[PDB]
Amino acid sequence: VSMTKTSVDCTMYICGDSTECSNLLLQYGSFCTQLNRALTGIAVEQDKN
Amino acid sequence: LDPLSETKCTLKSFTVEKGIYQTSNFRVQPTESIVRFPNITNLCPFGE
Ligand SMILES: *[C@@H]1O[C@H](CO[C@@H]2O[C@@H](C)[C@@H](O)[C@@H](O)[C@@H]2O)[C@@H](O[C@@H]2O[C@H](CO)[C@@H](O)[C@H](O)[C@H]2NC(C)=O)[C@H](O)[C@H]1NC(C)=O
Repeated sequence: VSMTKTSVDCTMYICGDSTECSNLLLQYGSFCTQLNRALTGIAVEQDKN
Repeated sequence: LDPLSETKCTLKSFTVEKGIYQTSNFRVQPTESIVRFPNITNLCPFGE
């Protein structure tokens, strides 16, 4: 009927506590926000189901 | 400024509809620095 809801901090997975890596990751634009928008859509749906 | 301003800024809208919104993860930052090196007094013999 449902599966495990997950959320993934794209900054902490890619760059965990580094600031240099954050300033480089910003050059890809919306990809981290788009990943969290996708996993939030999956997570809201587990309650709809 | 405040948690609502961070939602307006994350939704890219000056108005926010009713809901619960995920925002920037919090994280406690360093209180101080540490260094721990083995205590050695003698310099390396690079002249030799
Ligand atoms: C290699 O030697 C240079 C200098 O040659 C010696 O200088 C005197 C100290 C004395 O030993 C002379 O008989 C030699 O000719 C060293 O360069 C010095 O480095 C220090 C910092 O460590 C600096 O304060 C000095 O101004 C430098 N002086 C000169 C002339 O270079 C160098 O340190 C030596 N390298 C090693 C690995 O010992």
